[PDB]
Amino acid sequence: KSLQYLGSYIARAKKLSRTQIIFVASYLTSWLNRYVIEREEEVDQRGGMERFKHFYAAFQALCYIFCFRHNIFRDTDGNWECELDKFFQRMVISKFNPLKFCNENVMLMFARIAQQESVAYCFSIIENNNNERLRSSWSLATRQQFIDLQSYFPYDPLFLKNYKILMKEYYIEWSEA
Amino acid sequence: PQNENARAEALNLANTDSQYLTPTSGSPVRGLIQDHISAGVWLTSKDSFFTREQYQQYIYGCIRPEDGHTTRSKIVTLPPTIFKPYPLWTGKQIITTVLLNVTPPDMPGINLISKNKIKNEYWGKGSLENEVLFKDGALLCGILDKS
Amino acid sequence: NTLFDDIFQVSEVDPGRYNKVCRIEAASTTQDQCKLTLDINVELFPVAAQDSLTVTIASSLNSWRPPQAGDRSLADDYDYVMYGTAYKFEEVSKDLIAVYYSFGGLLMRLEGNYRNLNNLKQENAYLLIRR
Amino acid sequence: MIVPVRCFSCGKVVGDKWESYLNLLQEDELDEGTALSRLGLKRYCCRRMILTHVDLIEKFLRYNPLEKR
Amino acid sequence: PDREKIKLLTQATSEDGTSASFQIVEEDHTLGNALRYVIMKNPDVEFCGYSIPHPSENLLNIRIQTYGETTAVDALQKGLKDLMDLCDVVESKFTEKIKSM
Amino acid sequence: WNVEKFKKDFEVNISSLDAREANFDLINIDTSIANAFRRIMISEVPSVAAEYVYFFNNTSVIQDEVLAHRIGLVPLKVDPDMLTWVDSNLPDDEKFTDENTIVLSLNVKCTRNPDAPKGSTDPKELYNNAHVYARDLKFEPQGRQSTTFADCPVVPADPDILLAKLRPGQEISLKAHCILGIGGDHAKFSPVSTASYRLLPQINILQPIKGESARRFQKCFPPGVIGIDEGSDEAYVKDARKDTVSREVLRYEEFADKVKLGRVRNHFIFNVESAGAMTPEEIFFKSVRILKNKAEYLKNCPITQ
Ligand SMILES: [Zn+2]
Repeated sequence: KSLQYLGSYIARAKKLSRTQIIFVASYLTSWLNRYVIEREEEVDQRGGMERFKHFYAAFQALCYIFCFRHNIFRDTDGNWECELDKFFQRMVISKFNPLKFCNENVMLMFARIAQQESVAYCFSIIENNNNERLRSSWSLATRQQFIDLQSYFPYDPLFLKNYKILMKEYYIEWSEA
Repeated sequence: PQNENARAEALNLANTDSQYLTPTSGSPVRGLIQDHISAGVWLTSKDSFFTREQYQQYIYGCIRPEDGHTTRSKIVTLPPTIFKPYPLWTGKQIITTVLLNVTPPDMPGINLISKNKIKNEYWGKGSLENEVLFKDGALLCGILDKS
Repeated sequence: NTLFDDIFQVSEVDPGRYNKVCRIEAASTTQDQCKLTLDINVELFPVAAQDSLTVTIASSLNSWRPPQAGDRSLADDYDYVMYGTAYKFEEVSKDLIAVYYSFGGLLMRLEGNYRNLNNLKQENAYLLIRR
Repeated sequence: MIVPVRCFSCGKVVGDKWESYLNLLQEDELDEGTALSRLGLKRYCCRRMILTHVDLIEKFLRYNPLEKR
Repeated sequence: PDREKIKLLTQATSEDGTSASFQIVEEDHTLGNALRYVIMKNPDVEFCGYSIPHPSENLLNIRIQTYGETTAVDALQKGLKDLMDLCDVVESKFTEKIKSM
Repeated sequence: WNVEKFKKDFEVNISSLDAREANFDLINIDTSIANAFRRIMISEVPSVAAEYVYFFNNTSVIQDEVLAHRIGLVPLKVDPDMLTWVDSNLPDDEKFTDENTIVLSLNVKCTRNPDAPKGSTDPKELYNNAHVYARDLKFEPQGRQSTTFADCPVVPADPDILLAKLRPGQEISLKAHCILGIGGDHAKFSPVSTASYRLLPQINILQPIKGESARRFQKCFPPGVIGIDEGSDEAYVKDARKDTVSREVLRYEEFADKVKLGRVRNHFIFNVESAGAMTPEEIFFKSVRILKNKAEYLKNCPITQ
């Protein structure tokens, strides 16, 4: 839930400074790079992909953050803060296969944007994923709450007339990003 | 019952499962009746043979391996009694197979020398079908009965 | 490898109260002291009195699965083959011994001289019969 | 009460067969099993339906609250 | 799609997938018996049977174990396909005989 | 085994086909599949029957629900292909359409007859409209149906079914909605006055039987089953197909030794009677198709873990 809050917040909160954002990206890629380095070995071992809920959760948040704020992560040179080009690909091809277990609509939007930015190419991994589907296992008794939890974004737009107007100064609508 | 103490008691003290023997004399109160006895005399008869297809089907229809008795997560079967001219299993093998799939694997099969209600004379000359023999968990001789 | 064979001649074929199984009593033609009792699915292998059956017990054939492309084994040499367990041995006299087999309930009792039945152990075994 | 429409077991329509069955016994003076056959009732399922029907309704009908006896 | 029709019973399916149990909703003996007949003709199948837990829950349990050439899910598919093809053969044969009659 | 090996060996024999009943053999098919067709024909081949009955008045001696029930048992001569299925998740207004439903009405009042031949027992001459028949269900076409069903009005398959009886002053007034359904749901939807099979007789004689035994032996089976040959004087089987398998032979001691009674074992003799809506052959075709779709619908469903 926090990770959803975290990702939604960074994306939406207009008054955030470039560096506070890079701060959150730098925390997430850092925490993520460690997870894959210390844990990838546990996947072909006994258990399910649920053992790694928390991994996907964080990777979602980071992907989500990239959707709304990718234009910021290019420094003066045109290089990527946090080596996002090199970093995303590594996770996408990892054994966790984030693309399969995270929210479907975000993973899709990240694909679109990431591909556009020469940052990562996920679209073949997606193809492979829903092909294997028609023909990496997780119960579904508990797999749904997760899909549920990953669908909720606490700072998706408001629908209260006044509050909305009041928030405008503090909000980034998707159209803006 | 409406609280966990009462739950625990109904599942561990007053539950059916323990109460196999009566406290009066310490003898069984639960068993099968009617159709099931008649069926047993027939299924465990020497005249009873089953093809691979039938044998496997009787096994799965009664084991319910998708239960708490994951003694294995794969059903075990015996080799057939008659190999040639045609693969056939006997009824007594269905019993051995049943026990084999529901008794603990880290534990030797039951050993029992008993008798049933039907005298040998009823089967014919030289019969020993009144004698019930279990060796290492296998029914090697005799039919199964109300007894 | 093979543990025992002999040619037996059938004395009696009793259908008892069954109609697929018969109890066979038969004596060896080679040993005066070797005799046999055997339940047989006679629907698959009919037997009449005075028939002569060759009877082999073997420990293996050179786990079970339906015959495939080009499988060859000792079973090929015979008409009727059963798999079972030895479950009892007994002293009959100073000279002779009897072993008891069960083939899923079809019972065999083989009596003979203790040297003639030396190879028989209390294990599993195949039974092979041909006419 | 009144003829059943279908035979309980067969599913076969039987309700068109009561009035004729009576006329067979009455007019043509047949026995019951011959008449049942002539109406096409082959299975004992179906023969039973007409053979043993009791037209109890004809009793109920004699009490009609809507006419001056 | 429809995801509620057939499911894997992961507590009786092995790691290598050469052995598996499936629970199919809304099916009794009709399909169950026919499907095991077909599946057992597949030479790589080592074991197969179906069962009906209870007459009051519409459920059908199929078990498949293979000798290791194909997975259990493969055998289910070949069986299902084999069954479809088998019906075609019957429909066509019946048609011809009605025409020729 | 192999599907081609099956094709080469499978065979159909059609003994008698008629608008109401079929008698035919399926040869060299497995019992599991014959049984499937049989089950499907009885319980899964859709049919049209009255499902909802709307009473406005019934002052007959027969109670509403009972009257409704019998109307539901009346086999309607309607091609089920001419109708689509009702979706039972919509409200009543949206539920029933011109592709969904067929409407029948029934409207009888019984009056006393003045011109009754004095001293009469017959209710036809004593009362007007004493007896109500299925044929009295009037087909009221709705919307497009005036066109679609113009070439085939909706009529009960068995017009002379007795539905109700009345006496002077009593009236029945109802509309019925008739829809698609299957026998497994309720037997009123079953399209058969029964589909069943038997396995073919095999009477095989285990040694010659002649002379006075032949005549004796022959009389243990229906006329024509067992023949006595001229010459060898021995008995032989003419056609087992006429045998009823009474096992009468097995009673007489002298024969019980010399005869085995079996079947040509898969060999299935099917008998299919139609309730009146579709022909037998259509009902059997529809079942062979239904089985195939089950297999096809399943092959294409994704297996969820
Ligand atoms: Zn009937």
